Amino acid sequence: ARIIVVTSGKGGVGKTTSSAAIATGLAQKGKKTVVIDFAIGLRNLDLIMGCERRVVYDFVNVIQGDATLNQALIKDKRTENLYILPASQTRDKDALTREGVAKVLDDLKAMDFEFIVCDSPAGIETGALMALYFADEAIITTNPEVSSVRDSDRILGILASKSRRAENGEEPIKEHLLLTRYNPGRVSRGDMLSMEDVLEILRIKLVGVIPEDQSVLRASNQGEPVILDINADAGKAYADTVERLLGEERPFRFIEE
Amino acid sequence: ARIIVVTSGKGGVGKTTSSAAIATGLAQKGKKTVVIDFAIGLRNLDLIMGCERRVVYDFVNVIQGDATLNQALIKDKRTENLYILPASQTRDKDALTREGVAKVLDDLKAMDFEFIVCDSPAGIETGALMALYFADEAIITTNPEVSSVRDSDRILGILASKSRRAENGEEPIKEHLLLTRYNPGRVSRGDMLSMEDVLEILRIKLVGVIPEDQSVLRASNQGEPVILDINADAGKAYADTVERLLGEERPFRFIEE
Ligand SMILES: Nc1ncnc2c1ncn2[C@@H]1O[C@H](COP(=O)(O)OP(=O)(O)OP(=O)(O)O)[C@@H](O)[C@H]1O
Ligand SMILES: Nc1ncnc2c1ncn2[C@@H]1O[C@H](COP(=O)(O)OP(=O)(O)OP(=O)(O)O)[C@@H](O)[C@H]1O
Ligand SMILES: [Mg+2]
Ligand SMILES: [Mg+2]
Repeated sequence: ARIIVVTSGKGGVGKTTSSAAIATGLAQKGKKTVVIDFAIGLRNLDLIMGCERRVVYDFVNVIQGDATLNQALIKDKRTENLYILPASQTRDKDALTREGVAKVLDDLKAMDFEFIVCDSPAGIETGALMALYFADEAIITTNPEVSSVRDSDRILGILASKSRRAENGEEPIKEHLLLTRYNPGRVSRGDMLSMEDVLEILRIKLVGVIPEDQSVLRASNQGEPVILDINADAGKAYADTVERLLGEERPFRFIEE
Repeated sequence: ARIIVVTSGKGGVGKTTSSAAIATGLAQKGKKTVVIDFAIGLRNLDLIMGCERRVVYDFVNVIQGDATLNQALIKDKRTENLYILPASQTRDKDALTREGVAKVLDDLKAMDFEFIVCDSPAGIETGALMALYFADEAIITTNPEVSSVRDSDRILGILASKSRRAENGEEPIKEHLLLTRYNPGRVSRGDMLSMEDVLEILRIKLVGVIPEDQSVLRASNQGEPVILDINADAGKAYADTVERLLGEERPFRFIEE
């Protein structure tokens, strides 16, 4: 029911990190969840969730009738009710079609997935447009830096004009701001925008703030989404985010020096 | 004569940082240089070079006959023989055409530019393909992490199959590896791939290693390409890179802790 795109425009801000962590948190809360790699050509989700060697069929194979969801969905290694739909290594802009994508989303809804997390590619070309097109909600992943922040602002424009909902005048895509790689030291020395600074500029509700954290690269190398590291500030920050996404309120930690 | 694309596939590895720095180093060595923003419509090069307020016309305006190069080219603020061709804020995948782009490149060659540095968008969709299509050389911008490194490998495949040169069997695009955000501490603790590790995997000649450096965000905020900061390891690393690009050999510093 809740299709959430993880987007940014700006490259390398942490979309996939966030997609893996958030999808895992949701599933840990009992919500049946699939996280989908929309980053066709340059797949990465399966590496981050550490299910690489179980990749048999992909998003494109399914669209193209070469495999069913049942064949393509990978059951997560660590967390119940979590599934992964990996991206094709093929490059082919049209490979993902609106019609195909739409059908996949209908089919997953039909498997009673509560949450469908869509890991977007960078940019605002067709790759990222596809990823957000059918979104109900959007997580704008933003580093507290001018460029990330500008690109995020632009992404908002696109959310409000080139999504299905914005083209058919339905309720607009719900917008969540997720600040990532927040370095409070750097912020007090005036090189990064404060949480507040960014909020003034973007003007959407903050869903999370993920501290800059050495545990994230470690999580990646292990193929273990950081949230599974219970001692990691970044992990806790993601658990908090998942709480906010589910209606609970939580104070924002790891934002002070 | 030397058209060099700065590419990566992987988002946020530092293509624009590198483009600005390298383009500036070349011009500083007396080589007439233009650096072009291919990242339409998430433009960023003009921010990094700090010429934002002088943006009048862009890459698309020129293609579309709405302006000439002379009207669109921005003369750099600090460095002689350096010019900037900013990207359009418009979003339109076709906005840049092969025919248009090709013509622009011919015209710049005609203004006797020795170096044409092309700042690529992330990904391997049409944005990045356009950026590398007419390349003579390619700077593969890579963070010493598994994903960056994988995507860089993939970029190489694309360089050797979907560039003009690879489609007409001309001399292949010359491949330069540029390791960025190299954190020697992290590397010795086994979280980042050593310079050597990456070299085994990518297998192209190293042109530079840019240390992780707080000066880079400072450079960006200032709009002063980091190479102009003479006290910055990152800047020195870029000056070294420019030396290597021009045939000189230099040992790789800031790689040890
Ligand atoms: N909280 C954090 N602390 C430290 N490093 C982080 C954090 N979040 C992300 N990173 C780093 O940022 C880089 C990009 O992460 P990730 O691949 O998730 O970003 P992305 O936006 O999905 O990238 P792309 O644009 O290629 O899709 C990685 O090097 C990751 O380690
Ligand atoms: N040597 C470095 N030290 C510290 N930070 C760096 C370094 N190089 C790049 N960065 C940081 O990495 C992030 C991305 O930089 P940049 O925008 O130049 O990369 P990019 O590949 O052009 O991104 P995109 O994929 O959006 O085009 C920025 O936060 C920048 O400050
Ligand atoms: Mg990603
Ligand atoms: Mg860039």
